[PDB]
Amino acid sequence: GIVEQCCTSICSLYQLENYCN
Amino acid sequence: FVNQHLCGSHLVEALYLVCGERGFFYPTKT
Repeated sequence: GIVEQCCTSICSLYQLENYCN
Repeated sequence: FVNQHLCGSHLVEALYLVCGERGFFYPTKT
């Protein structure tokens, strides 16, 4: 999941915002 | 820009708020 892969300083807000469903 | 999420509830809460609540809705919750 992007959360586990982005887990760090900044999590790709673009990836989360672009994640959607 | 850059943020410092805590990774756990904030990171996921962001995906829901960013746009993880519209396509994340489910029929009959509990």
